[PDB]
Amino acid sequence: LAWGLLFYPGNWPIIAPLHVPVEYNGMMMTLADLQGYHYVRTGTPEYIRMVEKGTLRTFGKDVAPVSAFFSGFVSILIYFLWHFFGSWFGSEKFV
Amino acid sequence: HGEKSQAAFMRMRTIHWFDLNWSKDQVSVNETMSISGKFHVFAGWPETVDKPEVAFLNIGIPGPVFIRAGSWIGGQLVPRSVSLELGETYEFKVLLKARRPGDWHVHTMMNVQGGGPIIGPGKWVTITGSMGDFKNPITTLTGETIDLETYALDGVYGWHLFWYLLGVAWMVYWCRKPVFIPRRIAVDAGKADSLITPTDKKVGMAFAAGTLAIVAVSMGQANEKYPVTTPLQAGLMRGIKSLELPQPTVSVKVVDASYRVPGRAMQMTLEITNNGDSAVRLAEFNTASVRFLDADVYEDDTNYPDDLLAEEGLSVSDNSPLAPGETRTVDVTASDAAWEVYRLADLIYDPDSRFAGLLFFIDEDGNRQMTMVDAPLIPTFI
Amino acid sequence: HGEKSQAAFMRMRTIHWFDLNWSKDQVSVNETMSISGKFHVFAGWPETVDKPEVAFLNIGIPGPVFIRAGSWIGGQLVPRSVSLELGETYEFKVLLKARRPGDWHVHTMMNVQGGGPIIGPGKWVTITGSMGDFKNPITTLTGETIDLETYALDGVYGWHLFWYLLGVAWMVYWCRKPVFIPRRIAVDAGKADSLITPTDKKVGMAFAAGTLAIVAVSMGQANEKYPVTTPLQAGLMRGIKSLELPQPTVSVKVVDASYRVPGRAMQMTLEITNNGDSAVRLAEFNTASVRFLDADVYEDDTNYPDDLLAEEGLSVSDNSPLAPGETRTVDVTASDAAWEVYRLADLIYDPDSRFAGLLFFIDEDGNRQMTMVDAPLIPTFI
Amino acid sequence: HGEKSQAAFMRMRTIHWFDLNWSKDQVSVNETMSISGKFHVFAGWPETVDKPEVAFLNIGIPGPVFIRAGSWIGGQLVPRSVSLELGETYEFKVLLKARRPGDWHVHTMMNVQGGGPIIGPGKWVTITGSMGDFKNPITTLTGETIDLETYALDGVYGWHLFWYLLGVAWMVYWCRKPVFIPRRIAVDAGKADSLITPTDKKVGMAFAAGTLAIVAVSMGQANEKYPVTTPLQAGLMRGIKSLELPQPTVSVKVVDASYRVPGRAMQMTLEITNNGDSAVRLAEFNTASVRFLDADVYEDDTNYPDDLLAEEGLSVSDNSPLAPGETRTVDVTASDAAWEVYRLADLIYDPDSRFAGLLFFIDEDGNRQMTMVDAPLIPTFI
Amino acid sequence: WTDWKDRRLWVTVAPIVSITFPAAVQAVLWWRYRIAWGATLCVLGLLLG
Ligand SMILES: OC[C@H]1O[C@H](O[C@H]2[C@H](O)[C@@H](O)[C@H](OCCCCCC3CCCCC3)O[C@@H]2CO)[C@H](O)[C@@H](O)[C@@H]1O
Ligand SMILES: OC[C@H]1O[C@H](O[C@H]2[C@H](O)[C@@H](O)[C@H](OCCCCCC3CCCCC3)O[C@@H]2CO)[C@H](O)[C@@H](O)[C@@H]1O
Ligand SMILES: OC[C@H]1O[C@H](O[C@H]2[C@H](O)[C@@H](O)[C@H](OCCCCCC3CCCCC3)O[C@@H]2CO)[C@H](O)[C@@H](O)[C@@H]1O
Ligand SMILES: [Cu+2]
Ligand SMILES: [Cu+2]
Ligand SMILES: [Cu+2]
Repeated sequence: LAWGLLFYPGNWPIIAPLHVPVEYNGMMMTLADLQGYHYVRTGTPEYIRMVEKGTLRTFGKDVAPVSAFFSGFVSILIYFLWHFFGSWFGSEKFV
Repeated sequence: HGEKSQAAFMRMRTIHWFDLNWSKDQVSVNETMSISGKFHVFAGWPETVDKPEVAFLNIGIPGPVFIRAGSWIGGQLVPRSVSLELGETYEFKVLLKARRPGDWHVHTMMNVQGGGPIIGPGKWVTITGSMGDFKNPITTLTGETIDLETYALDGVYGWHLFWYLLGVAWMVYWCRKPVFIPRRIAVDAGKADSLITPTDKKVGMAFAAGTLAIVAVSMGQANEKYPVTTPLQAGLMRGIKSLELPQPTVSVKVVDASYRVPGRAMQMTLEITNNGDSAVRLAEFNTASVRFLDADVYEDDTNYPDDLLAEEGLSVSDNSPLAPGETRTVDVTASDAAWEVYRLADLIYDPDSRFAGLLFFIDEDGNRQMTMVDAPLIPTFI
Repeated sequence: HGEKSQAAFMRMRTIHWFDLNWSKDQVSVNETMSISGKFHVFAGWPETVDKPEVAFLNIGIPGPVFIRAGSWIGGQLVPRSVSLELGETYEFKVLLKARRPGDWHVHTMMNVQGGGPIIGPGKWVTITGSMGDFKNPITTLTGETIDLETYALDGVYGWHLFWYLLGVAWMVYWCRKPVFIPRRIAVDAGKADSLITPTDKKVGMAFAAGTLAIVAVSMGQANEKYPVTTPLQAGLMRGIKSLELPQPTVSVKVVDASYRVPGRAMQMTLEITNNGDSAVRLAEFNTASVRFLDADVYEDDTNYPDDLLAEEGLSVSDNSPLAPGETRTVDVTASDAAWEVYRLADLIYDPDSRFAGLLFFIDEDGNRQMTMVDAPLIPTFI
Repeated sequence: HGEKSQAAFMRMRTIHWFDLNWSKDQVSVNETMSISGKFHVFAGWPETVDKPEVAFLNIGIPGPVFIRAGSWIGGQLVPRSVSLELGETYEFKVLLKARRPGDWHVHTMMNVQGGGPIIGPGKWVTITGSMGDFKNPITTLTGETIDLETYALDGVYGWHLFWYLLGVAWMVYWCRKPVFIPRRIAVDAGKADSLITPTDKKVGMAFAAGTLAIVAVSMGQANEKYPVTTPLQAGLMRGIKSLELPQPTVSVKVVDASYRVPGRAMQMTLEITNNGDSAVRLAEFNTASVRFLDADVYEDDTNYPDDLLAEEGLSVSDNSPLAPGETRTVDVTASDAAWEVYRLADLIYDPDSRFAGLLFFIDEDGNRQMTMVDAPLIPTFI
Repeated sequence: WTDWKDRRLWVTVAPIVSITFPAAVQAVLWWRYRIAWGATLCVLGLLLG
């Protein structure tokens, strides 16, 4: 839970500048969106990008906290798994 | 660069780029330029190329040597991915603003999800100056007027250097003492609690509580210096308008087409029928962005890239005028070096020997009306 | 209830419900009522909402407090799921017949497979009486006239109570004797065959052969009391007719739109062009089922739910008449409390700040012809 | 054969085959024949049958008793799979050339990927002669004039017999010596290297180096006897033209339809409206390839298979002429034995009791214009 | 890319995938040596890379 819940807070002071909106050629874009539109990624076009887009079964913000918690829960499962995997990895057995 | 390697029939049977215009071909850092034109989405789109329900109008350049200040299809800004539809003809403009000096082969292009990069024709464009001149001003909806080429860069370098050094700290708090062999012995020997002392024990609680504190406050201090933020804007733009176009003044039928292997030329037999009010002559055959021109009818006013320009390339057997009514079977021959440079002649290796392209007719007034051809393309061998 | 929680742009950019009519708003158990209207399938349908190739016309109520005696799209009964198509406008009717007394907020709605519930506007409807009055008669193709609210219910309760008691039997045939500790000892001790005696052994063959017998006969006795039965009827109904509609008498262009955050109002700048034979005035802006009306042009004759009615809601800068020909750029302002009640103002949180809605013009005769708008929706901040 | 087993509603609601013509019905080995006609892709195509984006025009015969010398949709050769579209009507021709003597029930058919075989009507065709007469000449693009029924067959039998015998060799080089019990003992006993001797050891290097040599050379010798080869040609052909047809001269509405179970007949109630310039009479109802004809209006000029022909099958209540304008509700009855032979009457078992079919009207001139009907099909029971 | 750092997916994916190796390295370093910079050696190594 700590690992997931802290991830967005630990990053929001850095990216938040780039989330102020902009009326660019008629359309609302964040500055982050502007960066993507501007600095041409020839081999990484827009649809490849997997960001949130909304649902009819969804409520908007909050979307970040709800995701952070889900990440926290899956993160404990990943942790159990990866502790045992690590114990396995730290093994002095010979063959 | 890069499209000579793609299957020839793909490039013929996919998107047709025509009437391109480049508003400059030398430019200074911050001076913008404009590529605009039309493209056709060939209704016989290959099987193994997903129909372009989700496509994106990119430009091909090695890194952002330009920035894409704008791009439009149908007079709509298209920063997101669009839906195009088989059969339709679209017009486009991209507004490039220069950034990095050099000699750049700029391609306009169309990424098709589930398809690949569909690469339009490129013309060399030269940027001069020093890239340090580059400036990318934006007026935000809170305005505030920023430069997006450096905005928030002192915050990233700040916060990343802090947390990294905060980490290096934790690691040097301990690597002060001996790390491995003595701690090993200590643990094996039953004495593992001897190695976490109570100073240790909540020097730890400092870093913990500190990191949480430095998070929660600077969190709260960020939703103050920027009290209005919106989530990234994302999602496919379906309703993209096209031209639906005057349905052809001239009605062309490819009764047969062929090419000599090896060879630098393609030969069609067209039966042509003028249904306009004036007379027409065959100006141009345009396949895979190569423009085969009959010099006695058309001169290129657009500075088409010369490696795709065949200025005296199209050789029409009997290219007399053609008044309303009246049908005539003709013998066309499209020859030029582009046919081997750009490996259209490599169609001999493709698993679908069929072609498609544009035909341009001009009346004596000067109006070009455009017609589209596609049929098999049978090879001939000595 | 339930749609104020859905993303604002979804509800604006999905299905547009307009010209709804509720034939009552109080009704007695067995008295039917009628909701009918039109809906538009917005051609800029969101990415993450599957195009409505497979959709179903439901109604939103907590349980069958009504029953749905009928529902039509295009004068076709639609008990199965239908194919709708982006761009088209459809008309609909649902025939509700009341069942359970109470105060019910009845929503007409459209389930879109791969999409979600697309929820239309609801108006309170009140049922009075005792639900025990409810009767649901059907004349079968063998007729026989049944009541579907109770038909075959004595057979289910019969046969289920039989087989359950037949089961409880088997369990009490044995739990008569001691079950666990003594049988355990008996088995461990090598003496497990001592516990299934030969009476045991085919008391068992009774229940077995009995259950098979009671199955095969009552099976055969059912294909007699009902000698004609058909399988459940199932499968998508594709060919659903729509209106394809007089293509707009008035041609609206949204040159810019915006909204004040915070705020209860949305502001557009329309350039409007009458191509009819009479003159028109802007009566209504309709987005997300909120109807913004200019009181000096239109009064609502439909008993639209008042929490979505803005009776003096639309404030057109220069709303004079507009004779054939003649273009005029106008300043519109849609204000009302619905814009915050129904959290259309929560668009500030959505990842696609774009809107879509209907515009209604009336000529001096009285004919409303309807036009559709959609463009970005840029926020303004103090 | 084989289509009486398919769900009745499928065959009614899928592809409609009409105006078929068989140019012979007895033929000699090498004599070609022609099946041509039209088909309609019913816009209410079943759910569980993928829309025909990828379909193939096959013929149903037990093995290549004919060969398919050609097949066209819309005057395009269709050796690959095509895209058809719901709603449209297509014309087709297949050119069969006979190969194997016998009595063959030849079906024209349409495989729909993700769907199944959609089976058109079959007529017995009889081939006479000896199949040894069969010859399949082809002039290659290098020409060379080959017979494709035997070309390269001596090379396959050659090379396969060589490599097989090369294999049998290797196995008999060794099964000369004792194979199992003595080699077993030898290995267990620590003496496994005793069993691969140095003669053994590179008799082995012979076969190895030989096989590689015989590969590399005969490889190189093949790209000489055939210096021009192309890869297999493959890929879906999307742009398949259809008729888009004079939109019906007559406007039919099925107000109700039904069928008697059991029974050999189907009954509709049509309201019919002539919008042409001459008068019409109802000639034909055509469902599931059964042609119900009113003998007092139409005689079959096509040699339709008689088990699907109902020459006096359609019984129109009041089948008088019908001049331009004027509406008339009529009572139709389609009766014949085909309705039970071909198990259209098995619709009682299908999970979608709805029908679709063609209606043919002739004016006094003789022009048949065709109209399409589809509605539920309610059963009636004694 | 900054225009991929969203609220749904990035918030989900990045913790889940990144907690792995820490939990692996902790598992050995902590219990075999009472070493307590397990997660941080990893996150230091990533960011440097
Ligand atoms: O100056 C007096 C001290 O010096 C010696 O120990 C030194 C060691 O000799 C000295 O080499 C050691 O250095 C610690 C840092 C070295 C690794 C630095 C980091 C590299 C990057 C990330 C983590 C580790 O720190 C100790 C104390 O600061 C003596 O042995 C100590 O007993 C004594 O307290
Ligand atoms: O009445 C004389 C009998 O009573 C006693 O045994 C009883 C037991 O004391 C008596 O408690 C027992 O009850 C059996 C039913 C109790 C559980 C009923 C079911 C609950 C629901 C599903 C399965 C089990 O049945 C036995 C015989 O009917 C004596 O011990 C028996 O020896 C004697 O035959
Ligand atoms: O003719 C003199 C030889 O004959 C005998 O051995 C025979 C055996 O008796 C004889 O039966 C044996 O036959 C080998 C072939 C039999 C299996 C043939 C293949 C069947 C198909 C695929 C692989 C095996 O070959 C040996 C040598 O050719 C003697 O025992 C040998 O010592 C002697 O060299
Ligand atoms: Cu290039
Ligand atoms: Cu409600
Ligand atoms: Cu058959």
